[PDB]
Amino acid sequence: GKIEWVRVSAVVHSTEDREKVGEAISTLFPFEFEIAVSKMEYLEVELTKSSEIKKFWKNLLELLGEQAEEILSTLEDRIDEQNVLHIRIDKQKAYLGEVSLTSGGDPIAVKLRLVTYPSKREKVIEFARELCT
Amino acid sequence: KGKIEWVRVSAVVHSTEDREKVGEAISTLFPFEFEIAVSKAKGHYGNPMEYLEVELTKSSEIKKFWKNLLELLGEQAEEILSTLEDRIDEQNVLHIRIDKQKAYLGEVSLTSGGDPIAVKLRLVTYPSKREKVIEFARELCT
Amino acid sequence: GKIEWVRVSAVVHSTEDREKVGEAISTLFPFEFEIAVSMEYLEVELTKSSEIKKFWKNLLELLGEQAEEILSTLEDRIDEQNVLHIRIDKQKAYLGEVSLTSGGDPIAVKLRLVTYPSKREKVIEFARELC
Amino acid sequence: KIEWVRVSAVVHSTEDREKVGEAISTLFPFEFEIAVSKAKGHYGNPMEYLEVELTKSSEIKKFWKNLLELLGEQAEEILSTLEDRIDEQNVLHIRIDKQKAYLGEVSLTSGGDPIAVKLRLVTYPSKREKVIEFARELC
Repeated sequence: GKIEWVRVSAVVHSTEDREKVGEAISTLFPFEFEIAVSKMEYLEVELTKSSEIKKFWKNLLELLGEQAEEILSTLEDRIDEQNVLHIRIDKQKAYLGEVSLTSGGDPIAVKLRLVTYPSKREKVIEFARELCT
Repeated sequence: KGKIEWVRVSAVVHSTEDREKVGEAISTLFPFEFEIAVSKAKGHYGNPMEYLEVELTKSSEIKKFWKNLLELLGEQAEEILSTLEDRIDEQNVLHIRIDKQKAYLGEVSLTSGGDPIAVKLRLVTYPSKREKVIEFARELCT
Repeated sequence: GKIEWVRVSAVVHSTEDREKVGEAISTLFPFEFEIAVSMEYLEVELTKSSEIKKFWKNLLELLGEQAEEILSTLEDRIDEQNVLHIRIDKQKAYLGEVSLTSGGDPIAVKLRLVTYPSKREKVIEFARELC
Repeated sequence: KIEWVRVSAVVHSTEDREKVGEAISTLFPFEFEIAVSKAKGHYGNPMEYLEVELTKSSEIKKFWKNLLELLGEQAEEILSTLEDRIDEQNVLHIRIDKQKAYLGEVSLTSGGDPIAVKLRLVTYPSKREKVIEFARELC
């Protein structure tokens, strides 16, 4: 299958500095991207060019390191009924340049749309196994 | 691509007005059963006002309702299309006001009049961009 | 100088309750009167000087301070056939208050003035009759 | 009381900043200053920002009264939506039609390029309904 798209987002609170929440986000990009600011506001990034998607991903696994193995263990609970694989990153650490997973409720959300032929949960789960490695 | 998070349909009832008569001009816009919240407050001047709002939050209704509205409105939907940029505010809400009177008589007509039936529709897209938004709204005019 | 007549008209849109419209018109009649039903219009006309006189009195009474505003603009309110115009808040009227309104849905109140002859000069003077 | 009043507007590459400023004039019954700057538009294009700030209740109150006056029966539309025009920073938003403003007329606008008119609403007991009701007061 393939990765239809990649969506990265985060939330900015009243006591939070937007530029800072965006700096935390730029930590997940090895190339230029664009952030969309909306209104408590949202910072939203998207990836459609397969090149960038493919390049973003390989880079994310590289920066995750050993944590890339913990995704695998959870692929089943991470992928939803719309075949979107969800990966929660630590906002604060990312700000500090570090890429790490988090179970917290205010993470930098990374979402990937998976497409298999056809979209069979057993296929998507496997495409992701191969993917996270 | 995107969705209409919600839909709000409202009108005002003046001292000389009949709630039931108005509630009817409201229903002209609906092809299915619906509720109607009723608030009260002092109008622009000091006159006691009555507010009537109908909000659709079930995708189901939203879409059937929007298909209908477009159905009824018909040939004016092209005007909605050429004037999109002046109907959608910076909060991504699409605004459509109908002639309250012609409505009472089951006729949907866009109006610039001072006392119409306001129809807002929140449109949401990813990313949330004026661009992605206007593109979506332009689609809604199926 | 006399008031030939006095007629008070109002309108009722599809969404309006014709009765509530009329209960707002009666706010200016200190006596019996009938409504001529012609959206639809509602009219009333006074021909007896008594009523025409009772109407004008009670009118300025209710307007109060506002009676001075009219007193300001006669040349304008007075039309060609020496007919004087007063439009008032239909909404406040229904509540029981007379207020001139620039609004676009008033309760029009006009009355023809008659001078001898109806010279636009002496007519305006008679119009300023206010006290 | 009303903390501050700020009237801003945007200028696109193909627009005349003089014309845009004139349209802002339509809103003032007294002399004012326009503070220029740079920005991005809804489509990400290089824009010029024009803002006017009022702090003196003198000018403030005079402004609001006039504004309300010019608006006329249109203020009924504001009141029926009062909640939305109010953000969590307690600012009252009244969005004015730029083009009509330029043609010297004051009207509301539902589009995405108005002449923004914001108001910092302050209630001694400072709450949601506190300001929301205070808004009504300005009628």
